[PDB]
Amino acid sequence: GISRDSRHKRSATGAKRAQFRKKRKFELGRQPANTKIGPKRIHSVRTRGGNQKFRALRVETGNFSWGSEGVSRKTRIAGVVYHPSNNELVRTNTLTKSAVVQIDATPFRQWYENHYGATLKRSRKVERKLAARSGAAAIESAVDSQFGSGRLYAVISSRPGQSGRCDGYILEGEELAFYLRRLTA
Amino acid sequence: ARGPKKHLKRLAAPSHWMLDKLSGTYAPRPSAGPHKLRESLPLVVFLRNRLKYALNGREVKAIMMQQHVQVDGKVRTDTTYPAGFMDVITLEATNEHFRLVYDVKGKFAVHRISAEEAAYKLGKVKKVQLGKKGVPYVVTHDGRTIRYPDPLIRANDTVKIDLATGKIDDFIKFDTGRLVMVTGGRNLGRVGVIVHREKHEGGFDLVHIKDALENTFVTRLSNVFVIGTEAGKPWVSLPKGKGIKLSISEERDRRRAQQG
Amino acid sequence: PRAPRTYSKTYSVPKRPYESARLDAELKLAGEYGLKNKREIYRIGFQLSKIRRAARDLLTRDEKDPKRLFEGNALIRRLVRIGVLSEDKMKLDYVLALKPEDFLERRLQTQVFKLGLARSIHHARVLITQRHIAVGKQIVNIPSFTVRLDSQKHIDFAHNSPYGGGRAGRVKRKNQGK
RNA sequence: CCCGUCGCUACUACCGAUUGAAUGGCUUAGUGAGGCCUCCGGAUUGGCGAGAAGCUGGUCAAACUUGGUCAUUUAGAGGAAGUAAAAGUCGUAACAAGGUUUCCGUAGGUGAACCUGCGGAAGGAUCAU
RNA sequence: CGGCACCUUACGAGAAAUCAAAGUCUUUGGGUUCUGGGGGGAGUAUGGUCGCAAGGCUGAAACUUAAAGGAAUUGACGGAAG
RNA sequence: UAUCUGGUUGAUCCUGCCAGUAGUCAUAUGCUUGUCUCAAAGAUUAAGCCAUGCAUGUCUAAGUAUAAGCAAUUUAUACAGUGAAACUGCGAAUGGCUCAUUAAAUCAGUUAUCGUUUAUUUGAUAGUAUACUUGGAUAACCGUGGUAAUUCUAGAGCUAAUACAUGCUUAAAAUCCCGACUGUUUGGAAGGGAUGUAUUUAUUAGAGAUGAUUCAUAAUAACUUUUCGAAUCGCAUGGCCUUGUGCUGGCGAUGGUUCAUUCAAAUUUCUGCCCUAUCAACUUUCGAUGGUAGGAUAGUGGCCUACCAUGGUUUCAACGGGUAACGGGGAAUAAGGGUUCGAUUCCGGAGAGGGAGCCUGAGAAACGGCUACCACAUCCAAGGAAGGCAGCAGGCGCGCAAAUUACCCAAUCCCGACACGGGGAGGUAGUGACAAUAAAUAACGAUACAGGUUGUAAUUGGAAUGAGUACAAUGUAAAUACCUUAACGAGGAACAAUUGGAGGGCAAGUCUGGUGCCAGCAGCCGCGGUAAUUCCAGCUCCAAAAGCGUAUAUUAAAGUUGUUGCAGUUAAAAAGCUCGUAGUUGAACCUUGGGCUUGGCUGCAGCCGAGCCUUUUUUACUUUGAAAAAAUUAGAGUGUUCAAAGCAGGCCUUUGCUCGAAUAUAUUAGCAUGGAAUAAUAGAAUAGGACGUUAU
RNA sequence: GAUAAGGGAAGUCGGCAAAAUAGAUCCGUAACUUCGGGAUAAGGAUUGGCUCUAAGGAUCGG
Ligand SMILES: CC[C@H]1CN2CCc3cc(OC)c(OC)cc3[C@@H]2C[C@@H]1C[C@H]1NCCc2cc(O)c(OC)cc21
Ligand SMILES: [Mg+2]
Ligand SMILES: [Mg+2]
Ligand SMILES: [Mg+2]
Ligand SMILES: [Mg+2]
Ligand SMILES: [Mg+2]
Ligand SMILES: [Mg+2]
Ligand SMILES: [Mg+2]
Ligand SMILES: [Mg+2]
Ligand SMILES: [Mg+2]
Ligand SMILES: [Mg+2]
Ligand SMILES: [Mg+2]
Ligand SMILES: [Mg+2]
Ligand SMILES: [Mg+2]
Ligand SMILES: [Mg+2]
Ligand SMILES: [Mg+2]
Ligand SMILES: [Mg+2]
Ligand SMILES: [Mg+2]
Ligand SMILES: [Mg+2]
Ligand SMILES: [Mg+2]
Ligand SMILES: [Mg+2]
Ligand SMILES: [Mg+2]
Ligand SMILES: [Mg+2]
Ligand SMILES: [Mg+2]
Ligand SMILES: [Mg+2]
Ligand SMILES: [Mg+2]
Ligand SMILES: [Mg+2]
Ligand SMILES: [Mg+2]
Ligand SMILES: [Mg+2]
Ligand SMILES: [Mg+2]
Ligand SMILES: [Mg+2]
Ligand SMILES: [Mg+2]
Ligand SMILES: [Mg+2]
Ligand SMILES: [Mg+2]
Ligand SMILES: [Mg+2]
Ligand SMILES: [Mg+2]
Ligand SMILES: [Mg+2]
Ligand SMILES: [Mg+2]
Ligand SMILES: [Mg+2]
Ligand SMILES: [Mg+2]
Ligand SMILES: [Mg+2]
Ligand SMILES: [Mg+2]
Ligand SMILES: [Mg+2]
Ligand SMILES: [Mg+2]
Ligand SMILES: [Mg+2]
Ligand SMILES: [Mg+2]
Ligand SMILES: [Mg+2]
Ligand SMILES: [Mg+2]
Ligand SMILES: [Mg+2]
Ligand SMILES: [Mg+2]
Ligand SMILES: [Mg+2]
Ligand SMILES: [Mg+2]
Ligand SMILES: [Mg+2]
Ligand SMILES: [Mg+2]
Ligand SMILES: [Mg+2]
Ligand SMILES: [Mg+2]
Ligand SMILES: [Mg+2]
Ligand SMILES: [Mg+2]
Ligand SMILES: [Mg+2]
Ligand SMILES: [Mg+2]
Ligand SMILES: [Mg+2]
Ligand SMILES: [Mg+2]
Ligand SMILES: [Mg+2]
Repeated sequence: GISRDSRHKRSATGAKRAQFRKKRKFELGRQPANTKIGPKRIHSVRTRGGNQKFRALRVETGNFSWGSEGVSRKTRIAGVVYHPSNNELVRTNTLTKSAVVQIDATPFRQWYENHYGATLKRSRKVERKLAARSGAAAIESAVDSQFGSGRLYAVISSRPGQSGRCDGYILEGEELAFYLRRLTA
Repeated sequence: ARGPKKHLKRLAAPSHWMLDKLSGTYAPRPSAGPHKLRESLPLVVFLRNRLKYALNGREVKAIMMQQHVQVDGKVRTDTTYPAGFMDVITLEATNEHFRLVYDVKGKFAVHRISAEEAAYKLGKVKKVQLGKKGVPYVVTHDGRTIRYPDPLIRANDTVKIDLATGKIDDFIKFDTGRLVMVTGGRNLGRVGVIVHREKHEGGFDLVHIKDALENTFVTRLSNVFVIGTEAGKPWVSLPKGKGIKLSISEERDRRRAQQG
Repeated sequence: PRAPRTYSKTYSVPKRPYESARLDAELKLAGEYGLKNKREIYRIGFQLSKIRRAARDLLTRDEKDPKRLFEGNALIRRLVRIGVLSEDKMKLDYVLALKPEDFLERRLQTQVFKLGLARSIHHARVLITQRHIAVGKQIVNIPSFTVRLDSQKHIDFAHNSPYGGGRAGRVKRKNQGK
């Protein structure tokens, strides 16, 4: 089937190589998962050595991290907004690594308000603890603005066709400014 | 081609087994085990070709299936078990203890040892690193894993294994002046002291060794095995010859005087 | 399969088949030593040619060379042991001076005839082939058996031979039994 | 001594209408088995799950038809050679100043060797006035 | 000093004719380009390329053959000289 | 043995080939063949086609036994011995065969994985926030069958697990987050969650290892169609009393997560392949070279996708074509240098009629596995079904060209649950003039003569022996043969040696008969036309000899391929003449001499090494070393009865002692290293030059 | 002026008449040659509708 051997290519000098041997099983490839967004559907793949891979054919949620705050939460994935490799993956909402997605902002807003008390009935000790956490509660404008829409920009870090996970981190800093420029154009 | 080989042609066997050409098509293929295939001695070879206790492979299996043969204080019933350097073989029925140490001719000597010395062994530290839960461990040359070693132990050191509990009695740091046996190359089996270690980053470090007869040779650090803290103080009994290499003319003179 | 077993030729034929000088020398040497054919002379010439080749190779090396000393002494020792080289000519220069008659002197057939056990060299060959001669306490029926110096004194009739104290042979037993 | 047409016999290779023929590899295009992945499907079968046939779209892709190309063999009316055989016919071109010195390049002519023009060479029949 | 040559000798070379290079080469090595490998078939056939053409350049094989050839010697012959 | 000889002419010296000559682990063939050891063998042509039989199976006390199997009553009424059938596990990916493909491919040497997977072996490693032990299937089995036909299987009724699917049992703390209440200068807190290990992210140690890492490892926040932290099996049965089926526990089977190790695998660095230019440009549509992101993979990588650049190789021979090309270790021949061969006993690769795709599994793109197509091909009741000898033996075909449808697991080893089973792997014999070793076919007297005290030529004797045949013993798994050995076994010792030759090369007739340019011979030169040294024969002789000849290939001879080492005025061959790029090749020159002390080795000298004093950048080359499979080669030792071989063996005779199984060679490339001649290379010229070690 | 099963020039002096081909884009293109051609040689693939995406400009403002 799909083969990863380099024998079928022509050499750096351009010479066509003769057929050396039949396709070997230790050089096979398989077909892309092409992970979509929908109710979770994962198929296992038996790989070399008896190990296991997971094709995420459909996923809804994922584990996304707020790097600055050091917090990770499971949240829904809304859709794919940008993909540096192929724009047809944005059009068809195909989740791969390094795909820019919109994630539900509610778990992070809930953590933020419960942790600091601001927005984007308590005891005296709780109010003092919040006052201690104050000053560090001011986040980037480009991140704060998104909470009004309830959806944060994130980039997929896992490989869904390899692990079955569609996980990522929340865009921040000049990387967020970079993809904002890409999106607005 | 499609999987592991299970046969060993007689001509392709290691030469230090000293197998004859015409006894058959095949040679004993050593099993997977503590020692590498090329640097091991299967118990069938030891019991039939060396000791001549067994007359054939059927007899070596009859011997071992009666629970007589022990390697490193444990009963082995695998006739092709890969015994190797510094391993102790015990046959308490004959009340014999052997240690597999190279002689100066490049072969595994039939080296009988006392019962007190058969209670331990030496192992060259291949690597020291941290296991799970941050527990340090040492890997010796025979694949042993000893946890919680002395924090002073590093690679190329020699540890003394209790061989009944598997623990470390004490160790020898690799340094100049240490007694050494060579375990590879054309200087295999020679014994001397380290004179100077010449380092080559990205390559192979070389060790200069001086014999007791003040002969100097160079060998790879990977072929260097520390066996004593200084000259004339080995931690194991050396085989006959003390790892001193004689020229062929000297050997001929010695044989002439020995035989008259 | 099993490892191959080594074998080699022990002679070499002359390059020029017809040469009166060589033919006459060969026939004279075969007649002197009671040889069956010319191949028994070719064999001696072949092994002397390779003894000479080895000595020449060592002689090109410097004196006191470890290889020249070791292999030269071994080759000299072997030739002295079989009696081809004299005890006062152990120099590896007299090895080159050796001749095929030196080797033919040391054959069992020649020594049997020269010890008086046979009337002629041709009687020696048939005595050997007919299992009458023993070296030490071992019967040798190979005429080309090269006699060693320590074996020179132990050449005699087999103890169970008609000529050496055994019973009478087939012919005598058939004659005296009728 | 010797050259070449011409005549007889035999062999080898060549050209040649026949859009000649046969065999093998590669390949465009078309058609395309089967497995694998995927998509639904839902015989029946356990307490929502398992799940067969089949279906959607892909993927690897054997194989066939046509065309192209490469490669190896082979027929052929006739044409034009070479060699061997014998020294058959015609002449006498070369070897002597071979009876017109011979040879080279080139170009005409001619049954054949060859002859002639132009320019060379001496390997000349002159190392010389 | 450079040329075009010539005469003598043969240290030397060569199969010899002869050669001051055709020497300093089995006592074999200053640098470098090209070409040949018995005689024919044959500078032919085929493919390519250049040319208006004539042709040039590159360039086989089958088959056939015991010599072909070089220099010199003696003789014989000459429509060569004395 | 570093060698030559015949043929051009009337004669000569050359060039030059033809011919002769020897070997072949080199094939075929002709003639011949007594013994011992050893032993190749359907590669070449057709990786062409195959009848038949066999070549892979496997059970221990320790996974599962209600055989309606056998056996005995025994410590046993849950079973208990042995043990078919089945389920489960493992193996079947090894081996064996062949050389079709394949020309930077394979392969060799040398590297790498800080770029991955790894059953198994061997070491370590898991107290993690209904339990006196959970379910329901299924086989074998019983009995109803369908088909002409297969190692096809269908309904129905049972029943098990180390099969399948689930599931609890536990230390002590401690830490983190949320936090009602509370203290009230920021502390205390009830109550909730989270802790092992795997997965996947993000963020922090990593200032123990490495030459080097984002390494090992740890931490924080979470995540997961939630990995596994034993619902298993055999033997012993012990200890404590709180004598309750109380609590505890000994040696093992099997299994399990992760790390290590081992057996491996997959990619991978550098250098190195034969002929061809009548192959000079190739690659890049539709991946060619690189960049970014992803997918896929066990993992790196244009491996694949999207986008973007326009790159990459080449006269230092790319690309194409040919190969009667698998590579190497090696083989033949060899003064040296070379030339030729390597299908084939070992290693690597590849394939199983041609392609392609997969399942299972740690491992296969497997073919004594499957699926499909193509080509062949088998049975058929015509509906269908089953195939793959380049495994062993055997057959056909092809051809110049190659053996038994034999015996066995006894050895060597391998596989399995395994002390027990299996193995055409392997061993044994059969055929076998492929090659190789040793080695018979006669020896000795007396007469008679010839002869110079003895060499024979004849007719006269008595000895000797194995070829063969055989008791027997040995050999062997059983045999055969060998080795030993009773009895038999030689005068024409018919127990009878052949193959080629006798002009030259080239050793050995100018004998006799036959033929008469015929028949024939003759590698070449030549012989044969009536005394043929050459044909056909007899005699005799010569050469090698159990072997000898012939054909073809190849090597030497061939200094007729020439680097060593040819030739080019006229024998073949200097381009018609200059220019000119690559290539090859290029003047001289830079620390020499002197002095002192000292080590070693050869017989006062000589030869090497030193150490001081005298103003004191890149290669190439060469030395040494490390690492470099065995077999083969050379070579040490060693009475296989000698030898080819083999790696044995030797000791006063051993309830054991004991030398061994050396050593060299490899050679380009890489690695490390000493030397600085020879040959390159760079530097300070618009000075942007060098030193200031502590200059400002 | 159309159509026609199966065959496909057997019809006829003769393929007369008719049929077949046909635009565009991309691929591919032989002999021969006066080197200009032959050439649209031959021979293949695609083409609708809809919803999108990308590229290709002008004038002002430093
Ligand atoms: C009413 C007009 C038609 C009627 N239809 C009926 C069907 C039919 C079918 C046919 O075959 C199926 C056919 O064959 C030709 C013709 C017809 C007639 C032809 C006629 C026009 C024609 N009349 C004769 C010539 C001519 C010239 C022109 O300039 C011109 O332009 C207006 C037209 C004409
Ligand atoms: Mg294999
Ligand atoms: Mg390293
Ligand atoms: Mg071709
Ligand atoms: Mg004339
Ligand atoms: Mg004339
Ligand atoms: Mg005239
Ligand atoms: Mg004339
Ligand atoms: Mg005229
Ligand atoms: Mg005129
Ligand atoms: Mg002159
Ligand atoms: Mg001159
Ligand atoms: Mg020629
Ligand atoms: Mg002539
Ligand atoms: Mg074959
Ligand atoms: Mg074979
Ligand atoms: Mg072949
Ligand atoms: Mg076949
Ligand atoms: Mg073949
Ligand atoms: Mg082929
Ligand atoms: Mg196994
Ligand atoms: Mg990548
Ligand atoms: Mg890339
Ligand atoms: Mg090439
Ligand atoms: Mg081939
Ligand atoms: Mg060979
Ligand atoms: Mg080869
Ligand atoms: Mg070859
Ligand atoms: Mg080979
Ligand atoms: Mg071989
Ligand atoms: Mg092989
Ligand atoms: Mg395969
Ligand atoms: Mg096969
Ligand atoms: Mg097939
Ligand atoms: Mg197989
Ligand atoms: Mg297959
Ligand atoms: Mg088969
Ligand atoms: Mg077969
Ligand atoms: Mg075959
Ligand atoms: Mg006979
Ligand atoms: Mg004859
Ligand atoms: Mg003669
Ligand atoms: Mg006569
Ligand atoms: Mg006559
Ligand atoms: Mg005769
Ligand atoms: Mg003949
Ligand atoms: Mg030759
Ligand atoms: Mg020549
Ligand atoms: Mg001429
Ligand atoms: Mg000429
Ligand atoms: Mg000229
Ligand atoms: Mg010039
Ligand atoms: Mg130069
Ligand atoms: Mg110079
Ligand atoms: Mg019709
Ligand atoms: Mg129709
Ligand atoms: Mg038609
Ligand atoms: Mg018609
Ligand atoms: Mg007609
Ligand atoms: Mg008609
Ligand atoms: Mg007509
Ligand atoms: Mg018309
Ligand atoms: Mg067209």
